Amino acid sequence: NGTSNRDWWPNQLDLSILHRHSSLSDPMGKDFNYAQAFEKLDLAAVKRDLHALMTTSQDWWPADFGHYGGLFIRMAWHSAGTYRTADGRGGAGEGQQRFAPLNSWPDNANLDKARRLLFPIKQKYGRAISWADLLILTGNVALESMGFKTFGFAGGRADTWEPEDVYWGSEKIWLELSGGPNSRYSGDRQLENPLAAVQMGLIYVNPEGPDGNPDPVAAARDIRDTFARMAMNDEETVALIAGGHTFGKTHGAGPASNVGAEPEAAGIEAQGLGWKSAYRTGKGADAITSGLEVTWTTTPTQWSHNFFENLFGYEWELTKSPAGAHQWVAKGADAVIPDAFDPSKKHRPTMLTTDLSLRFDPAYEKISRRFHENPEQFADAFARAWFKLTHRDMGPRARYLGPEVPAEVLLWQDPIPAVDHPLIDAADAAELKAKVLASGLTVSQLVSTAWAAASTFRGSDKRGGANGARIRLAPQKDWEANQPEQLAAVLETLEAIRTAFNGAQRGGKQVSLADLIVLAGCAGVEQAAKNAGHAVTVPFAPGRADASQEQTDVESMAVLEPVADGFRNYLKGKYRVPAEVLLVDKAQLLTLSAPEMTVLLGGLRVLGANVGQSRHGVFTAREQALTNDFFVNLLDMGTEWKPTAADADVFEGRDRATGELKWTGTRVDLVFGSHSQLRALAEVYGSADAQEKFVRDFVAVWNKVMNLDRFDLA
Amino acid sequence: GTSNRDWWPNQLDLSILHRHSSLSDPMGKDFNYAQAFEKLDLAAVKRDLHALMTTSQDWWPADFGHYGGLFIRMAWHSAGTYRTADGRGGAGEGQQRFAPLNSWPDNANLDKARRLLFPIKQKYGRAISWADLLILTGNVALESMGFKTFGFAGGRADTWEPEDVYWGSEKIWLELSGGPNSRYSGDRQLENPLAAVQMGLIYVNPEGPDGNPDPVAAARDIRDTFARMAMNDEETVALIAGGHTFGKTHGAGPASNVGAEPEAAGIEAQGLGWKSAYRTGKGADAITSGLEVTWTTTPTQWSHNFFENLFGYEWELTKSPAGAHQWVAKGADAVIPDAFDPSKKHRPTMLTTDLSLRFDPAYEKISRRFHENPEQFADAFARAWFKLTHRDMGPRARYLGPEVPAEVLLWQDPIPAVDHPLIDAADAAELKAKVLASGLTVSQLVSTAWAAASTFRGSDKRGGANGARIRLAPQKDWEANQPEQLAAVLETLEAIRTAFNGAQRGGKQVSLADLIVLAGCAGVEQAAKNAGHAVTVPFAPGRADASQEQTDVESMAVLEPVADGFRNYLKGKYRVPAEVLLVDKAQLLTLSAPEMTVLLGGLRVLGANVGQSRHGVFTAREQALTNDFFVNLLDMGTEWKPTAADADVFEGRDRATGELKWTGTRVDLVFGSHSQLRALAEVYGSADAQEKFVRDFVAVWNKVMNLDRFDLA
Ligand code: HEM
Ligand code: HEM
Ligand SMILES: NNC(=O)c1ccncc1
Ligand SMILES: [Cl-]
Ligand SMILES: [Cl-]
Ligand code: NA
Ligand code: NA
Repeated sequence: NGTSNRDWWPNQLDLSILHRHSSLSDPMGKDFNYAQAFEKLDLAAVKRDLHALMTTSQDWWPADFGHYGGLFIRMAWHSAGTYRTADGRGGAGEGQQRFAPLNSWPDNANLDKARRLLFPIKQKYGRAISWADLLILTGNVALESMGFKTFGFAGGRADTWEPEDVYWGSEKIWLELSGGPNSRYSGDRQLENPLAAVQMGLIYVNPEGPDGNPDPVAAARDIRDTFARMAMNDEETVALIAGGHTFGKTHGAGPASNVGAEPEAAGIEAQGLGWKSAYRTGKGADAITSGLEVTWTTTPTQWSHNFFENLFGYEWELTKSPAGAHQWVAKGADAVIPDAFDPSKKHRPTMLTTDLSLRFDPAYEKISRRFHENPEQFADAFARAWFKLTHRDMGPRARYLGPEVPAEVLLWQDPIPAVDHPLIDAADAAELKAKVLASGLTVSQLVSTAWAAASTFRGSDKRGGANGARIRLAPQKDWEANQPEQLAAVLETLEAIRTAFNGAQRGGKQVSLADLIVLAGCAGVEQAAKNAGHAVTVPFAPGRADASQEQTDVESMAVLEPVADGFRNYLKGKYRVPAEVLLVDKAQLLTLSAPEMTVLLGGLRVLGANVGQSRHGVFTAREQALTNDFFVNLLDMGTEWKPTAADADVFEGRDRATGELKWTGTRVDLVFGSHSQLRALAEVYGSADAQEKFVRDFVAVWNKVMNLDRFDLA
Repeated sequence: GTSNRDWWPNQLDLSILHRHSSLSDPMGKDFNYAQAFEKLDLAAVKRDLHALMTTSQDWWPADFGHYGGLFIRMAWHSAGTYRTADGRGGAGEGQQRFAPLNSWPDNANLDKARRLLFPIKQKYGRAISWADLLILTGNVALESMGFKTFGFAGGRADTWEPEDVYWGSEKIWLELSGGPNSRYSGDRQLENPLAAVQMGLIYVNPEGPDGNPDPVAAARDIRDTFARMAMNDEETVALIAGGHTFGKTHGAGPASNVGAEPEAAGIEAQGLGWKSAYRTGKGADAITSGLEVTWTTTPTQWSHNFFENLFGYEWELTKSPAGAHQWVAKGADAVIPDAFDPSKKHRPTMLTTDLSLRFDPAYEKISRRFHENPEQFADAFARAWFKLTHRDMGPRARYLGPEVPAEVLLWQDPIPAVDHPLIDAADAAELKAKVLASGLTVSQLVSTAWAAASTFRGSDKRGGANGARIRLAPQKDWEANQPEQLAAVLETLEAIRTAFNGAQRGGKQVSLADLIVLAGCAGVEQAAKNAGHAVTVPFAPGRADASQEQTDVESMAVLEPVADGFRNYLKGKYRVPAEVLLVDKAQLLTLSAPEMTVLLGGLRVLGANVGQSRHGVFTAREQALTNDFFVNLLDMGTEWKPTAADADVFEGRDRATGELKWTGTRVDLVFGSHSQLRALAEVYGSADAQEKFVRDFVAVWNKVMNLDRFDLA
């Protein structure tokens, strides 16, 4: 009820997304290092306790079949299942299921119970196992307990301490069907990027069918699209759904109107739980979670091949659960499926609409039949897919901790070869920077190429960055933002330098192209500082390696293309989201604060890093010199700015007294003179005492970006 | 995009505790603004500001060729958002340059005033904060026009994001009272903590209450709002008449000409707003308030013409060119200069709220005294201007520069100078042992030191343990302080003090303020020992004891804790939920969410609750410093339900037997409910956390004890 700045100005940009996750909200000390904690955990001990928990039923949420394994597999699947390849946001890697909004999503109903069941284990091991690792490890132990051998497990997901700022959609009603005022669909059922779910508060798709219509073929279209938006192909998708639905059951014993407030809405006495139900005992046999009432197999607590036997072995009739939801029952079947609580009851086989998709979509049916005929193929596929699902956002294999990490390198990990030769030392770095500057490559070309290589990193899923030298490979070499023709010329010169240096060495010392691109960028920044009269050495850390084309999945790389990069004043097309919002989004992915974003952008503009050598925001008469000119000129009140008649998103800056044109700029350039918080930062850097501070802060942020993916040095 | 606040609009907001991280600050971690300021050539800055006064810019031409009135309004408004209820607002953080205050309707065209000052800010850089520059500029404006100010102190460090302040619940700018989110109830009772009559005003409406042009009624709103800003009748009259000696209002055409406020304006406006389509949009055509008044015959020179005109004319109700109600002198000649045309003159004019100074009977007495004795007027105005502009700066030890007034003012809650050697580490150890041998308990010691130190609030830097004001009126008799228990503790400590000071040589002595804090430190050490942990709690001497004569009792009243969740105390029944009031108190204390959480769970097991209430005392070893609050709060074997007698008190029963185990309030149980607070509770309730909990508790306790220690900056 107190009115806030977001109430008064709801379309203004939000910078607090860049300053979340401060050391203020973190209870652990500054020096806490979770990897080091984890590495001394007795992982086998934790696994024993998790095995014991499986069948330790608690009366406040009694275990179906006497075994929590299905509930825990669903919990871990949902932890990972929020992931979107568009921006890398979501996934299991930050344990965000325990914070709002995900703790209270309708699709996460009763997973508050699942997490609560794990607190005694959490408490016993304390800081040595994060919630984020614990949720995945529990799902793995559930599978092992029920007879499925997993492909492996890595720890190293540090806990976080507040909610992430993620765009989950614009709907203001949970579960709203398509076509409303804030619809996430347009056109021929085109889901808006970056979303990867069909309704607000769902993980991927609606189990009754698209917008509730129980058509398995149409549902399969939604399955395919959302799963692809979560990095899964058809084979992985079938394996995951059929694999998962080998276990456990759904819950829909009575009408959904019996279920009360989600956790964030519940009373303080609920002590963090939600969805309290007035139906009968509210739990156990009477539980209501989705509103469906399906049990897939004849042994829901044991790995089996019964899913596909049932799917293909019966014909299916449409029916309704006790809550009124659409679901399917096997025609003419006997009552062969066990009841979760009463040994004297058995049930006919049942399926969701979206399970039927696996049989009635023609591409899925071929895979399903293969898995039915070849169950060893199904098991192997499901094990690989479960590992990928649960590790997709963990980043390079260098982050993976503990004794159960799979040795097999997987293409989806964007793998980087091991380095098996001496690295360049400081004298060698100095020799190579001189050679780069004697080649004729310009500051603009050197800065632009390193920026292009390093700025693909995003902290949301720890993909991208300059390691691997993938800028030389498809598809990065051909991205428009990367200036393919310019890039090719710089890479040819750098590869000739490299060849010359490597051919002159002894021992096995060599420099990778990945390291040379970054070092060359560093030489450009040093040259730019010299051009401005400043003596600056830029730090450089060797050790990057070059990945091959065959180690580079081109379709998976596509999502890393910068379609909006304000740091290079680039926008690939016209978007509904304003460019300055896209700039803050990119800064968040790069892990930048607002001051770092500000310094970086103003430096890049005067170094010539704009795509196409655009003059928009180039507020200097000494381009390729590292100065604070961007800020001093942007803040000059002798210039008046107006949008152009040709293009409302480009602005002309004229002398206020004469009308003479002095500059042009975009929304990304001018926001720094408009937003009250951004302008306060620009004033610091545009003050007469600030040139050396600007240069030193620029070098620090430049080095930060160059090192974002260097978990080999963590 | 839909946010958590959208889905759950009533859920508690912890992000207010985590502002001002080193993430959002452009200056290095090691920047110290006092060190930069102390080397500023303040005289040179003032010479540049003096020259700016009469250097008109054509994008916002100077009225009368002089920006001094604009800048005095700018500085008044920077200071004028201050509220004594919570200390929030004021000029001390330079928040006029951030949302929402940069876009309040009462701050219209002060974007232009701040813009005029950027060349000077640019020249001097980090050596002068925006916060200090806005105030300095108002002083130089006054001095340039012939008024002697009382002084100036630097030291307001800049901030880098908006403050989270409750300004009201209205959703429309300037909404008149009586709407669905009215800030008035009863017989025109303004809701605490608010200190303005309408959302987006500084104090009152210049046309009269809700627009009704009755000076007598307006005076009641003036008196109420200004008292809520720490000003009495003399100060109020001096300030309004002082201010309105200078400059003019702006209302040349209809207000529908004036476009979006700065936070709403297009990107091309480059941080300015209120662009006007009326004629030239500026200068002679300017529209700010919509009133068109010029008070004196010399708007660029200090005078006593405000009161000569107020009392020398009778007044007629009239309307400005924008349609606002205002007053014009009956029968008068055209003696007031025009701001741009030297061939035009105007009749004297006044606002409804100016006329309050004559038609309220108490104001009229003061106004007539100042009219007859303009030297009294000048002195009252200079003192009130200093107070206004420094009220949120904190102890005088924060005051920087060569123009600091030597006079000590009662409103500063002054602390006497220390003129003797301080106790050393071995002395402190001796005194801690003497305190523990006296028979004072852990609960008594912790509760007394908490009581003394936790009056601090970082909003205006008032309060804290320095001064030993806990022994004086009114603190000694506040209910939350447990007056009879407190008196017993204080008598025991004063006997220890007397014994130790009587045994010394060389003039060494310990103040009661330091011994209160040290005794609390001994209690926390003892509690740790009771748990099996040997720890030393840090302690820094150098507090002094203030006298009763040096303590304004009425000004102290706003520091009374009516809600202190750290002592499970709520003085009465409020509309705002107790958990929200806990977060508000944590923000005032400058605590993060982790610090709040540790501190509360420790206080509960040390016996710090008012009245020895058992609510939240989730331990069987009270007075031992353990993490038992968290381990017991998180025990899923306990089921919690509100009591039938009181919905805000909960019983914790064994889930299997029904046996009563504990009771708690909303402040206790929020740590088990709120998803971010429960995550913190889980860290401190884990089996590996004993050592960490003790360490973190001692660190936040020491932070609280030192909040007012600017003598150690
Ligand atoms: C098209 C994709 C999917 C849909 C629409 C879907 C739908 C559902 C629904 C409606 C439930 C019932 C929740 C309740 O009422 O308790 C559920 C349960 C479950 N799902 Fe899925 N699912 C999908 C994919 C997955 C995947 C990929 C996994 C894991 C690999 C998985 C594993 C499980 C398990 C184990 C259960 C049983 C939970 C219990 O025993 O408590 N599902 N699924
Ligand atoms: C009851 C309290 C007060 C009310 C209702 C009030 C009202 C106003 C209004 C409506 C304006 C015209 C804004 C514009 O259209 O440009 C203004 C101007 C001004 N006020 Fe006040 N005021 C109050 C107190 C003060 C105080 C305490 C001071 C300072 C000590 C101050 C100093 C000024 C000055 C110098 C101007 C002239 C600005 C210029 O020349 O641009 N006022 N006042
Ligand atoms: N929403 N979460 C992210 O965007 C992110 C998380 C961690 N580092 C960079 C970005
Ligand atoms: Cl996320
Ligand atoms: Cl404030
Ligand atoms: Na992610
Ligand atoms: Na304040």
